[PDB]
Amino acid sequence: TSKDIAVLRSKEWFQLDDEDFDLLNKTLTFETETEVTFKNANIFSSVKCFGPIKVELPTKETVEIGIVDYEAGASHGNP
Amino acid sequence: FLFGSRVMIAKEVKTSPDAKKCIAACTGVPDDKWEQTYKKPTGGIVTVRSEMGEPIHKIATRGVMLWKEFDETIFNLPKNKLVPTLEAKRDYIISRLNADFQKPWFATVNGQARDLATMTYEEVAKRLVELMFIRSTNSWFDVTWRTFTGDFLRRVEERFTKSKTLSLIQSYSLLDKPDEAIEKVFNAYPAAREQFLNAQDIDHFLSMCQNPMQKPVPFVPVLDRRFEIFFKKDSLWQS
Amino acid sequence: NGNSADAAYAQVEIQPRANIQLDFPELKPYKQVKQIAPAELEGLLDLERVIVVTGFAEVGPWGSARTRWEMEAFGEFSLEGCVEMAWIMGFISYHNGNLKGRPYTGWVDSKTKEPVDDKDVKAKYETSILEHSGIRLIEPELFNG
Amino acid sequence: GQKGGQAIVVHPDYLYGAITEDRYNEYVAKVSAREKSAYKFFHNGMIY
Ligand SMILES: Cc1cc2nc3c(=O)[nH]c(=O)nc-3n(C[C@H](O)[C@H](O)[C@H](O)COP(=O)(O)O)c2cc1C
Repeated sequence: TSKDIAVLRSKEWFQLDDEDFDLLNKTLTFETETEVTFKNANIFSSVKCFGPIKVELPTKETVEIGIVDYEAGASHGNP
Repeated sequence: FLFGSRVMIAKEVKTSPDAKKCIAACTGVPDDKWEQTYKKPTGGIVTVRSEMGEPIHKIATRGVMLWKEFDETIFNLPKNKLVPTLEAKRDYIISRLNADFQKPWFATVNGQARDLATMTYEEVAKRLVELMFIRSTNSWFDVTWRTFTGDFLRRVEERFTKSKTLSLIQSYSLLDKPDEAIEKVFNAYPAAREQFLNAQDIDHFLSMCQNPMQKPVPFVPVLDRRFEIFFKKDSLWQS
Repeated sequence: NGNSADAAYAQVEIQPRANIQLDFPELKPYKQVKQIAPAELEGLLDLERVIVVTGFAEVGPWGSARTRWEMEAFGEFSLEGCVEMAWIMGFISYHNGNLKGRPYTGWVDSKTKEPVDDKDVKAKYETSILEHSGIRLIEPELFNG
Repeated sequence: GQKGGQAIVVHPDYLYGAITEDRYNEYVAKVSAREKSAYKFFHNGMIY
């Protein structure tokens, strides 16, 4: 659909090298790594979530398009 | 050796000044004249059956003497003969409970006695506060009691209202200043300042007075086949 | 943030509850009435010889006088009349004590005993009632065959 | 059978003007109590 690429572009950690890209009938892969500093067993104190965002080609040979960069504090989970 | 009752007068303990004062003013009695407690105050002290009938040594206060009286009249007495003799002695036993006992009759007003259904939601709450709340601390002795009160006001508003709306009590913490938490309601449904209760709003009150996981009430709501329980339960901390 | 803190924002919303009434008249002060009528009426009537009504009731195909009024003037029920006209058709009942072990204290079915609130009543019964209330096609079992 | 009939009616409030204030407001309270005691019965009975 096209209402999904918007909620995506609605995002702040879903940034790319070029928003121009076409995001329909495309398949994306998210090889993300998370770092976190706690202050309790559940209540985080700092959260990093980075990692590339890759796309299927007609060959399905994934390729890099954009980057995730989520930063946060006092979280209770990972969005 | 050990010393149980020699200690309760100490300062480190939580008993109240006047309680220590009385338990001091009571003179003991030697073993020779020991077992007279089954009948009389032996030095300002008596034995009393439990809800299990088992005996208990206790100071000779007006309230526990009243306990003694009911124990040789009411619970000694069996199931069927219980309700009716209560129907009879009501006017007297509640006068007592309100004069010389720690869990009084709920349904009383400015000293004027009555029953539950003779009592308005407004009086209900103004007494719930009068007991479950402390003007000194301006706090609630507990919260199952404050919780009780809030769950009461909730269906109050369920009743007098017409269609759905938002509770004027969204968190029971609003009760921490009660006398306003009521007018906040009894100005929303002034009818209750006048109306008595529906009984459907009595059986509830009671099923709640019998709530496990909650602290029993510091009063008596009713007379029924369970008077003893409502009478002699959690009857220790008060001192 | 967790709904831990946002749960409180799931506000508590009270369903209403049926508080039937007796429809007693209203009593206005002596002013509104000693005025509406002539002041010459005072001391002018032997009341012993004046008659009055003091109570009344009724039974019909619209139950009592409290509810018929509704279908008489308003054309449709309140809930105060949708339960009363359900307590007297054997649709619902009461129960205090315990069921499921849990203490229910309120209205309930009478064929299932499955608890109910006086809100899910109208949507649940208002139909059959009106299919079984008022003028109708005669129902034999009220007339033994 | 031709035993026809015609009753009529008046509004009560055309009554209390026949009497004195103190007696009215005295009547008043003596009723309010009733409504309540009646409210009670109606419901204790309606349930059980
Ligand atoms: C206030 C109080 C509470 C007691 N609670 C218990 C109890 O919970 N379990 C128990 O086995 N004995 C209990 N006892 C009995 C004491 O262990 C002890 O036998 C008693 O205090 C001795 O009485 P004395 O001070 O006259 O020597 C209690 C006694 C008192 C005075």
